[PDB]
Formats: sequence, structure tokens, C-alpha cells
Amino acid sequence: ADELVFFVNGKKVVEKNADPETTLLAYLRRKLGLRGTKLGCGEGGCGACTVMLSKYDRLQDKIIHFSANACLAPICTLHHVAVTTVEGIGSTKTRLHPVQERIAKSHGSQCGFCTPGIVMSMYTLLRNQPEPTVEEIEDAFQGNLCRCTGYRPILQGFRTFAPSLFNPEEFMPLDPTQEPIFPPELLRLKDVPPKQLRFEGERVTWIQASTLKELLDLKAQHPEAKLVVGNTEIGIEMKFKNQLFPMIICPAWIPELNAVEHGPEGISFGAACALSSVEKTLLEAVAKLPTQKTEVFRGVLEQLRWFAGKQVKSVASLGGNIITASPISDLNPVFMASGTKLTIVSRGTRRTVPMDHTFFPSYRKTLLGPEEILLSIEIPYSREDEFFSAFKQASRREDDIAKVTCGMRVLFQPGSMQVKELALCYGGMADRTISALKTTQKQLSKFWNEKLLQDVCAGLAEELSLSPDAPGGMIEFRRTLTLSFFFKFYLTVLKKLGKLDPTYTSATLLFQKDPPANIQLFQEVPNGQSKEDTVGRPLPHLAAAMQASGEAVYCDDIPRYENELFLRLVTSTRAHAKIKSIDVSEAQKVPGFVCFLSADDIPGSNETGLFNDETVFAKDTVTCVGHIIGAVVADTPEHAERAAHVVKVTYEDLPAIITIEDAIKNNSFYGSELKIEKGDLKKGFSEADNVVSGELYIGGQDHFYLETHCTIAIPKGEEGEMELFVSTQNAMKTQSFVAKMLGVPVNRILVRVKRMGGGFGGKETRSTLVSVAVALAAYKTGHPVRCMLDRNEDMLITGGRHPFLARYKVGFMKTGTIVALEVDHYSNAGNSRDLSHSIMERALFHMDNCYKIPNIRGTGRLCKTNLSSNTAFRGFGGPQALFIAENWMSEVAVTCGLPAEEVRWKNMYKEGDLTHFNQRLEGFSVPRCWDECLKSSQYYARKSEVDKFNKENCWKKRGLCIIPTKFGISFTVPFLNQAGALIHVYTDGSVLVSHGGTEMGQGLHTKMVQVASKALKIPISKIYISETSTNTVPNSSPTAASVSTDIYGQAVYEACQTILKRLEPFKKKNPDGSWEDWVMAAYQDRVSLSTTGFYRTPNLGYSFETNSGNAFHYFTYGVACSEVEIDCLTGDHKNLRTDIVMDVGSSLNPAIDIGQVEGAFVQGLGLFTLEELHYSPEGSLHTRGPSTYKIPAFGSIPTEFRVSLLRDCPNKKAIYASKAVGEPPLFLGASVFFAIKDAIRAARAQHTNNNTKELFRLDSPATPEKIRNACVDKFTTLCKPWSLRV
Amino acid sequence: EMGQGLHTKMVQVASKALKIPISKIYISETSTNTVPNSSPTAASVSTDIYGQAVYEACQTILKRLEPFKKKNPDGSWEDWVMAAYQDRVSLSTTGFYRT
Amino acid sequence: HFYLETHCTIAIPKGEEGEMELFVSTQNAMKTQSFVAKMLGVPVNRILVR
Amino acid sequence: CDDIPRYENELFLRLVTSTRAHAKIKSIDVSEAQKVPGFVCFLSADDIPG
Ligand SMILES: Cc1cc2nc3c(=O)[nH]c(=O)nc-3n(C[C@H](O)[C@H](O)[C@H](O)COP(=O)(O)OP(=O)(O)OC[C@H]3O[C@@H](n4cnc5c(N)ncnc54)[C@H](O)[C@@H]3O)c2cc1C
Ligand SMILES: Nc1nc2c(c(=O)[nH]1)N[C@H]1C(S)=C(S)[C@@H](COP(=O)(O)O)O[C@H]1N2
Ligand SMILES: O=C(O)c1ccccc1O
Ligand code: MOS
Ligand code: MOS
Ligand code: FES
Ligand code: FES
Ligand SMILES: [Ca+2]
Repeated sequence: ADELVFFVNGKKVVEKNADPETTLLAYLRRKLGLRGTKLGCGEGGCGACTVMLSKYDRLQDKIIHFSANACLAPICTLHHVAVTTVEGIGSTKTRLHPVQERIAKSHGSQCGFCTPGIVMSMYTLLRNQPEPTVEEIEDAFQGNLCRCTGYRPILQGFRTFAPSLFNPEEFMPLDPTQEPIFPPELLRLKDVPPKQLRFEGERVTWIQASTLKELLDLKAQHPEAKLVVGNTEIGIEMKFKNQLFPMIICPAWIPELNAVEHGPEGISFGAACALSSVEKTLLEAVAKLPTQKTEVFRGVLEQLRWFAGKQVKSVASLGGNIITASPISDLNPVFMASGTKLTIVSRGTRRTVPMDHTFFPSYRKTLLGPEEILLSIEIPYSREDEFFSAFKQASRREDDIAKVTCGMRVLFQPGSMQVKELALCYGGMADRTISALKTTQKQLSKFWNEKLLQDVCAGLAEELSLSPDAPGGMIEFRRTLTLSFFFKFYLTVLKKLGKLDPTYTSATLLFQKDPPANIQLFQEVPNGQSKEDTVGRPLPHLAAAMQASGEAVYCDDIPRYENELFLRLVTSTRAHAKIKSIDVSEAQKVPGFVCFLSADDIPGSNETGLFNDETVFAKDTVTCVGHIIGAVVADTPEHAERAAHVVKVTYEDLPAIITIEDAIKNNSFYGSELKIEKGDLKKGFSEADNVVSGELYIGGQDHFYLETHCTIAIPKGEEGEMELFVSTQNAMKTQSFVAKMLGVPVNRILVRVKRMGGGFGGKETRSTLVSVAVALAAYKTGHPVRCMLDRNEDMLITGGRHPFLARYKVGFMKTGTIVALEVDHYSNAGNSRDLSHSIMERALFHMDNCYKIPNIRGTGRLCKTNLSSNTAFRGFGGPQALFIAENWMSEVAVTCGLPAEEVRWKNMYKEGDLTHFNQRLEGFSVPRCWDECLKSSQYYARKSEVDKFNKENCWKKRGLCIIPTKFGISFTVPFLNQAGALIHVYTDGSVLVSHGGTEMGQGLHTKMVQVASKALKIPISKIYISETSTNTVPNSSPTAASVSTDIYGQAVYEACQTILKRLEPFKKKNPDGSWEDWVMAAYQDRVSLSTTGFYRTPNLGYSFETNSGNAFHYFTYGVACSEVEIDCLTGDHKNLRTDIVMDVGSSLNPAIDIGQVEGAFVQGLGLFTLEELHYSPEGSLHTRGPSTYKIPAFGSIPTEFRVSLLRDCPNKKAIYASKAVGEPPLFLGASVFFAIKDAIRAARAQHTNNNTKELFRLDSPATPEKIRNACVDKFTTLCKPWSLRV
Repeated sequence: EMGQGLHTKMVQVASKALKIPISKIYISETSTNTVPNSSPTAASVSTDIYGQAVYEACQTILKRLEPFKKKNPDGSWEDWVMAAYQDRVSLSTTGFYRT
Repeated sequence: HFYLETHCTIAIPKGEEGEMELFVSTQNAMKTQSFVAKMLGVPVNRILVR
Repeated sequence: CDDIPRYENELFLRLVTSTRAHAKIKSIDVSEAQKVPGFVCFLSADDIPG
């Protein structure tokens, strides 16, 4: 093998034994020790692994810079390429780069795991355009996801490159002259002609071909050899589909495969040209050539706008997309509809054919022979009388897989409306790209008119049929899209042939962004407050700079010991079955295999889980797909994964219960019914003028913390001692569960948590699934062992939010006043209890939202099913119950024919009222939040503008909704409301604070340092918090229920008071001395400078049996108004504007609190409108990665996004008058859901029927499928019994 | 610990003070983030001074557990400890001594 | 002295805020901590000696 | 201490000490040291940050 030579951050790397299977991400992290680049998914959709690549382009005679996903970039494609990672642009140890400084100071980093990738996407943009436009800045992040921030701060801080939370005037200006130079050595090497290279790995041989002749000789000798250019398809096939291609040929260096030629018929691109290059060339052509010649080009560009992100488009080749031949390719339908010419060659042969329906004969195949390669593609200029359109509709606009995608072309006889040629090609409607030939052939010679529209729609409905078992489901929606896209094409062509009814015009408009507008309002601190007292000030997260530089250490970033091994979980592939046998004979053959662990290897107990109803490793039976059966330990992660894949388990299926309906039918529940009942329901229903009954469903949610679960376990070899580094919110339970499994006392186990790259409740208990397995491996082998879950394992195994089904009945007066309410809740709990009971209790505690209901009955049942156990997720049952409440409230308004805001206001609690669980509402600020939100959002004025828009538009509608929320603060299990701290003041006066809480991005340590600095009256610079550990603060409650600031704040405060009391005698003797003087005097006088602090929330204890006692210490409140615009023909929608007013008492840190409000709101927006998990009828999760599970993207947030923290609202019940903010704002994301529902009502009034009191059901999430299907019209109708009783 | 058996003696002291077997007590290591500003282990006084500091920390634990012992006199150390935890009483304390 | 185990130290730099964790054969973790902090020019609270 | 496993990237230090009871250090030449396989660096007073 030849040496692979490339550069990383300006340093030369010579790899003498490059393995073709090694990705750049693995190489950076495991060989170069550069851990700033992260693994977030391994499938190209999160951007956490983003790096910049720079090379000398021989064809352009210039150095080019572009971004790429290190998780998919083979190092074997990087010969003579210069890589720049986050570490290469700046650091806190030298100096931060402006991109790093701004994202940190703008509050654009919370947990920090996505920060390096976003920093690199932004950095790459600036290296290409030092003064980008706002649009270029937003587009730079099509391929980057953040789960914490809600995106607003990242964009607002970066907008600077185009009281207040940050000051742009302080920012260091960008100076391009100070950027690292391209490696001089690489610039010299450019003067040496390319030579063919060969790399040999453990399983694969890679040939880098330098010339076209070499490529053709290689393909003639090895027809099976797999070509790889960008690796964005092959990398997925290798990693996720268990494919192994022993020989790969990379033809990327070949001039002919990279040539661009402008011919008389069109523009030709070599097959290796990156999509970003195609995009640039076509944009240039569209700007220079007449509109009539660029119809096809604009179609290609419209698809490229929504094709992955910058990282993928910069490496993905044209040839790769065409030859991969995926049924959902967004480009093949366009190339097929336009008859794009393909030049195909093999040694000694060359032919050119226009792409047509025959080019794709069957699933993933094309008409190329085994020895042939695609050389170039010529995209045609459009002719006179020829028009083209391309459309794509997915689950999320940005970086998503098409549900239906198409290319449509029509050629008319000269100057007429008479069809000469017509081509309608679709992706997503079959196992290959297809053309609706039967349908289009019938229109040849017909004229473009209403009858043609009807005939084509009827034809498409018949020809593009979908059987009920079609892969991907969404049968009705997909068929509706095929007709809807044709309708858009039809109207667009009429416009181009030309007037369209003005109310129809917007149906022809391509998606357009409106400029962003963001405002944050909060309260300034008192005039006389000391500059060193930072409580109330917008201090950035203390680790934000290190997060932006890639220096912040997350679990897997901790270096491995030389003898450290890797663990891979072996999980069930059946929902419910007996395990008959396990065969490890094949796994034992994989190189580096160490051992297979199972239940029999456990030295202590195999009984685990919060309620002791789970196994550590399955014994005799598996009860869900993903149920952990055992684990393989090996010398490398790849070897452990390969060995685990071949462990063969033989099963015998048992009857399974998957759904809530299955559980109810089978009486499959955990425990008995939970219930809260107040008043007289029968009397209430008798009094009611109206009564509405219904059923509602809300789907689950995957946490999608950017850092998945991970544990490192270090066995000491003495007395059973073990030290573990874990990404968990619950070190205490990690510690006791590990000790229980090992059969040793809890005092032998040390758990340390530095920080988590997100938790969101998902790491409150389920992190032990991994911790305990890794601990067993360390115990059995005597070696350190680690495991970080891949995203697909994480989504499958670890549980998520509980789906809820509700059956309700509400009685109300004609005025809208509620007089009775019954709601029966059912949650899908999965295969163990875990936190399901407490979650249902919190759901019952919030079924009132902010409304007084005199007679009310709510019940709850936990469904026991053969699915992974669901758990805590930000909101913990509250969002589900609050959603159900707002759904019936929205129906009361509709039924009464009254404005929704009036009906909500008149039902709202008042100061001093009692809730349905009889707790008094003291300091009830919803009314102020409501009136202020109505005013600042200009709700009334906009309501009329929305109505006007709906009158003027037939196929687009707007919706507006304002909703309130209240969230009870405290753990509903009394004993968890306790908190400890430990503080030491060293002899130099520096202070080390330790407390029971953990940092997961919410800024808890930052707030505790702010609190300690105010209490001690010393600068925050003298205080430090390093980590959370069980040997500093024991028996800690999980960092949850949004109360960490409240309780650890008090514990830290109390520890500081003790320190002050001890120092007082020294301060009195030397009043003019310094803190350092007093500390040293205390030390010399032998006064201890170490103390604990503790806090117990008072007066808590509610009983469901007596419906009495305080469930919560106080409530956090807020109101949100959101406006949306839906596309009635596709299901897509824009979040136009959202205004939030939140009561967080006297904020300890308005930057962090506004960040929590925005982040929580966006996660709620995701829950209610974008995020959906799909499972087979047998209980197997289909959606296991960002490609199929769509969380909010940069482009998903409200365009105008305003957040205000309520002024003059101190909360006497918590530290420094503040209020909990973690979870309360999430439900406000439902304001988007109800604005969408309002818009759908307008669309139904327009095309469905005139029943203005109709109550149509809309379950959550309101995805494009649900939105489109609810917009009933002539198209949904197109996509019988012998007798009917009269 | 440098071989002189200081941790052994401290476990013996803590066991006598708490009136529980030494098997329930453990000392893993010495660290600056658990006990700060320590004098060097020297002058032959470690047993004397850390013995007192350990003794005092044990007294504080006993005082916190006393209400639970009085409520359930026939219970076990484990019962009292869990009752204290469930009642949100801290089971962590410092101890200190000055000759 | 002829202690059978001679002097020994392992120093682990964390890469964050000057933090360092040291495993040391010493009777004086306090002075080890402050002397390391003094040489590095960082506050004593950044140094952990075990 | 030395029984604690080494990290995969853990390096080793060897002190360079005076061979004279009392003298001026005129110069230090590490050119031969730099040739030893595995050499990473020579550290001296000017490398101290604090
Ligand atoms: C996060 C993500 C998002 C994506 N988004 C989209 C999307 O929105 N729409 C869409 O359609 N696709 C999408 N893709 C798919 C993928 O990026 C494209 O199919 C890409 O264009 C393939 O190019 P490549 O160079 O990376 O292919 P590779 O993976 O390198 O090769 C792909 C296949 O093409 C063959 N091949 C390559 N070049 C030639 C040639 N010259 N002659 C003959 N055979 C050849 C290879 O042998 C292999 O079978 C996405 C992928 C990821 C990872
Ligand atoms: N950035 C970030 N913010 C977050 C989370 C997170 O994992 N990352 N977890 C949320 C959840 S589920 C909770 S309960 C609270 C917990 O922290 P707190 O009690 O300090 O507010 O933070 C919320 N905000
Ligand atoms: O929110 C709660 O009420 C709660 C109760 C018990 C455990 C975890 C929790 O979040
Ligand atoms: O209470 Mo959060 O960890 S769901
Ligand atoms: O006092 Mo002993 O350490 S000489
Ligand atoms: S880890 Fe590479 S895109 Fe997510
Ligand atoms: S700050 Fe972006 S994922 Fe946490
Ligand atoms: Ca559960």
C-alpha cells in the first residue's frame, strides 16, 4: 500500500497503513487525539462532525474551502487535502476565533455538543465569503442540528457578520489576513501529476484512480468494484445495511469526471462533480440566460435547495445520486422528465442516451452494464413553448427524505396551449423513479384546460396506485401529493402561458423566506447593584467558550486507557418471545473479540430498574425489540459491533401487546387507576347548555440529546471499587444500580459527571441500561471499558416521551363557561414501570391548565406493553395533559361561536382560587402575562389581517392562537425535594463548590457560581465548579423537575452563610483587609474552611386519596401567541411569528432563562408539529436516525421570535426571588399547533363544507401528512355498496 | 496511608463511635476535593487529630439519626438511615479538630 | 528514607480552565496542590490531588 | 501510583539534573537528545507559565 498524506490544522499526517473503512471522524478522535469534532448520528444529518476541507483545484487553479461531515468522509478520499477542525481556528488557551467568541457571548451554546459543528459551518462560510448576507448565514446550517437553544441566539449572534443580552460592539472584528495559510507543502505537491494509489485495510482494498484510462481498465478487470466519490450512500450502506464491498475504486481525481462544458443543447457536468458545484454553475446560468432557456435548470435548483445541507452537497456527486437509483432520489425525477443526457463509457465503448422511464428497470438498478461508468450528464436548456416544475414534500422542509418528489415537463405546439409532449415523473410512489406514461399519453394533442386537469388527476389517481401495505405508509397523503403537485404545475403553466384568479396565484409561488426579526425583553438590575453581584445579569454559560473551542470534555472525549476495551449491546429483535438459545460461535471469530456477557455473568443481582421490575440482561424471555440480552466486549468499537451483529439468538414468539388499544383490550396495566375528582359531575352536566365528547391522541418523542448515552467504567481491583464517568442526570441511582448488580456496598462505587451534551429527562434513569452493562464488563475483565451508543441504538433502547390517548367529555354554557369535565388518560408505558406513575400524576395535576372547572374528574392508567420503557422527557406528563385541555377548550370556543381568547379568558383562574387538587394559586401571574402578550403581539390587529389573508388566498391559509400555561414546581414525590452542597475555600482564597446537581446545558453550575459569588460577596472569578460526584455530595436526587436551581441554590447559599460566619471574627479584626487576608487568618487560627449546605423544600405533601396537601411549592407561568401559514396543497407550513411572555420571577440570569424559554418552546414545537416515531405493527421502531426523525431545524423556528420576561414579579418562594424555568415553557409550543388548527379550519371552510361549528379531530403531531389530509378538497376526495338503508 | 495503618485506625474509630461493624465502613483515598487545607501526614499525630475529626463527624450523624432511632428503637441501622433519607435529613457531614 | 516505593506522580491535564488531576505518592496533598497551582499560575481550586 | 494503568496517550518524564555541586549553567544542548526515538521535548525554566 501507498502512504496516505494529508494535513490537519496545518500539520502533516503520513498514514502508512490507511484502512479504506476508516472515517475522518474516527481518525481525528482516535488517532490524532482531536476530540472537538463529535459523533452525533453517523448518518450525515446532525452536523456535529462538521469540519472544513481545503484543496488546490487543478481545474480552477485556485484553493477551495468547503465543509464536510467527518462521519462519512473516508480518510482515503483525503490524499493531499487540508483538514481544519474546531481546534484549528482558535482556543481558550490561545485566542478564540471571532466565530467562537460570538456564538459563546451571544448565548448560542447551551449543552455545547453541537457547537463545534456549527462553528465549522459558519467558519467555512466566512472563508468563502467574509461578508455574507443573512440568507447565506441561515443556509450555512441546513445540515446542523441543535436540541437546546431553539437556534435564535446562534443566528442572531452570527448576523453580526453580515437591556441587551449581548453587546456586538465588544466583538473582535474578523480579519481574513490572520487566517491559517494553506499548507505550503501541499501547494508544492500540486506540481506533481497524480499517480494511482492503493490502500489495504482489514477487509477492503481501495484504489484511487488518477486517469480515465485507469478507471476503465480497473472496471474491466473488476466489474464488481464499487465506485465511491462522496461516500454519502456507500457509507450508509456499510454502516447501517451490513454491506461489505471488498474493492472500492475512487475516481474523484479524474479530469473528465469533473469537467463542466457549456454546449449548444445544455450544460454538461462530469459525473464526479459535487452537487454544490452543479448548484453554483446553474445559479450562474439562471442569472445570465433568458428565463425561457432555464426552466429545467430552475427545477434542478429548486430540488437542490432542499437536498441535504452544505456538508453533504459539497461532497455528494451527481453520478452518485443517479446511479444509487433510490426510489426517493430528488434529482432522478427531474433528469427523467427533462430527458437529461447521460454519457456512459467502458473500456472501448461510449454511448449517450437521454434518461427516460426505462433507465431504471427495477429496485436500485439502472441500465448500465457491469463494466460501465457514468462519465457525464448534460442538463438541457428549455425550448420555446416548454415549461418545467419540480416539487418535493417531506416531513420537514430542510434536510429530509422526500415523501413524494417530482419533475414535470410540458412542450406545446408553437405558440399554442396544445400539448405536444408531457412528462410527469415521480419519486416516492414506487420502488423506483417512475413516469405516469399512461396518464400523460392520453393528453397528447389536448389543450391546457380544466378538462385536462380533471383527466390527468383522475389518471394519476388510477395509475399511481398504492396498496395498503406500501412501504412508508401515508397512502392517502402520498396520493394526494401526486395530484396536488400536478395541480400546482397546471396553474403555474397557465401563468407561464400568459390571468389566474387572484386567490389562486399563491399556489404557483415557490417557497420564500421572510427576513428574521427577534426581540428579547428583560429587566435591568437595580441601579445600585455591585458590578461583582452578577445575580440578575445576562452572564454567558461559564463553559460556552470551551464548548465553542472543542475543549469542553464530554464522556467519550476522556482519553482511553491503554488497556481500555469497548462494549456493544446485543439486543432483542422480537417484541415478545422466549429466548431458546444464544450462539456466539461466529462472534468469537471476529478479530479482537474478548467475550460475550449475559445474565449468568452477573455476580450480584439481575434485578434492576426504579421499581425492580427489570433485568440487567434478559433471562428466559425478551419483552420488547431492543431488550438488552447481553453484550460483546472487544478491542475496538468496530470489532465489538461486528461481533455483536453475528451473535445468533433463537426465539419462540409469545403473544405481544404493542398499542394502548391492545393494552386496554387485554387489561394490561401497571397498577390501579389514578384519579382526581372534585365537585359533582352529574350536577355539572345537567347544568350545561352544551356537551362535547371526543378522543385525542398525542404521539411520543425521542429526546435526541446531541450526545447519546455513554459510560466509562474503571475497575480498581481492590475491594470491589469502581469509578465511573457517566453522561447521566442521576449519579445516585447510577451508583446504587451498579452496586446492586455487582453485589457490593454503595460506598465502593464512585460516579462522576462532568457534563452531558443534553439530557432532557432521558438521562434521569435510562442511562443505567448502559452504565450497568459497562460496569459488569469492567468487573469481569478487570479492564477499563466504555460504551457510547450509536444514535439508532439510543432511539431504539432508551425510551422517550409517553404517547397519550385521552377520552374526554366537557360541559359548558353558551357563554363558553366550563361547568363539567371528565377526562380518562392512557399512557403507553412500555416494558417496565420506571417513572410512568409519577408522569401520570403530573399529567393529572395539569389537566386544568389555567382554567377553573367546578366539577371535574380525571383518571389515568399506565399501559403495560412490549415496547421499550418510556420515561421522563422535559414536561414529564404535563405537556400531554395540557395539550388535551387546550384541545377541548378550542372545541368549546368553536361550538359556542365565540373568539377563542374570550372563552379562555373568562374561564381563567383568578388570584387565590383553588385548583382541582385544592391548592391555592398565590401570585397567579397569568393575567399579566396574558394582557401583556396580547398587547405586545398586537393580537387583535393581526387577527383581522389573518382573516383578510384567508379571504384573498384559496390554497394557503393563516392561523393565529394565544394560549397560557402554568406548571407546578417541585418533585411530586416529597422525599426528592432535598439538596446538598459542599464548599471548600483553599488558602489562596479560591473556592471550589460542589453540589448534587448536574450540568446538561441548562447553565446550572453557572447559576450556582452566580449565587455563591453574591452570597460571599466576592467575584465569580474566585469560584469554580468542576463536576458532580457521589463522594462529594451523596444521596442526590436526579437533576430534574426544573427545581435544581431552587434547591441547590439554597444548599450553596447555606454553605456560604456558614463560611461567612466562620470568617466574621477575622473580618472584624481586620475590616480593611481582603478576602484573601481573612481566609489565611482563619486558616492560621485553625478554623475550618470546609462546610456542607443543605435544603429541604417546606410544606409539601399531596394525597390523591384525600385530594389535599400541597403538591407544589409554587407555579411558573407564561403565555404564547403564534401565527402560521399553511400550504393547503402540500401540508408544509411556515411559523411566521411567535411572542412569548414568561414569568420567571426575578431571573437569576436572563440570558440563560430566555435561552431555556426558547429551547423549551422549540422542543414543544417539535413535539406538536414535526417529530413522529413510526413502529411496525409488530412493535419494531422504523425511525432510528435524523434522516427519518425530524427535530426542529434552523429553518423551523418562528421568523419573528419575541420573548419577554415579566417585570417586577419577585417570587418569595425561591432563591433570590427567582422561578424554575426548565420545563414550564415547553407546552407553549402548542400555540403553533393550535394556530395550525385555526388555519386548517379556514381551509375546510374554503373547500370542505360550510359547517362553521364542525369539530374535526386533529391529533399531535400535526405533521404535513395530518395537515394536508385535513385540508379536504377535490384532490383528497379523488385519492359503492350494493344497497344502503333509507 | 503510608503503611502505618491510619485508615485502619480511623475505620476502627468510626465503627466504635457509630456503634456499627467495621464491615459497613470504608475509606478509599485522600483527596483535596473532599478535605481541603490538610496538614501533611506527619509528626505522629495523625491518629490523634483525624481520629477526633472522624469522631466528631460521627457524633453529628448520630444526632441526626437519633429521632429515627427513638421512633423505631428495635429497628436496624439500615432502617434508621433510610428513614432519615426519606424524611430529607442530610446524611453527609464534616468533622474537625484543633489541638 | 529508602521507602520501598520511590517518588512517583501521574499528572492528568483536562484541557479545561487549567484543571489538572494528579495521583501522587505524597504525605502532603495540600502542598502538592498549591505548589503545582503556583507553578502553573492558576487558582488552587483548579488542582485536584489524590 | 505506578500501578495505575497508563492512558493510551500517556507520556514519560525523566529529570535532567546537575552533575556539579555549584556552577553557572553556560548552555544546554539537546541536539543529541532530539535524535532518540520517541523524544517529545526537553522542558526547562522558560517553559513554566506561572
Ligand atoms: C444526510 C443526507 C441527506 C441526503 N439528502 C438527499 C436528498 O435530499 N435527496 C436525494 O436524492 N439524495 C439525498 N442524499 C443521498 C446522497 O447524498 C446522494 O444519493 C449522493 O448524490 C450520492 O453521491 P455520492 O458521491 O456521495 O455517492 P457514493 O456513496 O460515493 O456512491 C453512490 C453509488 O453511486 C455509484 N457511483 C458513483 N459515481 C459513479 C459513476 N461515475 N458511474 C457509475 N456508478 C457510480 C457507486 O458505486 C455507489 O453505488 C442524502 C445523504 C445523506 C447522507
Ligand atoms: N440545554 C439543556 N436544557 C435543559 C435540559 C437539557 O438537557 N439541556 N433539560 C431540561 C429538563 S428535562 C429539566 S428537568 C431541567 C433540569 O435542570 P434545572 O432543574 O436546573 O432547570 O432543564 C431543562 N433544560
Ligand atoms: O416532576 C416530578 O414530579 C417528578 C417526580 C418524581 C421523579 C421525577 C420527577 O420529575
Ligand atoms: O424533569 Mo426533566 O429531567 S423531564
Ligand atoms: O514527622 Mo514523619 O513524616 S518525619
Ligand atoms: S455525526 Fe456526522 S452528521 Fe451527525
Ligand atoms: S447547545 Fe446545541 S445541542 Fe446542546
Ligand atoms: Ca415506563
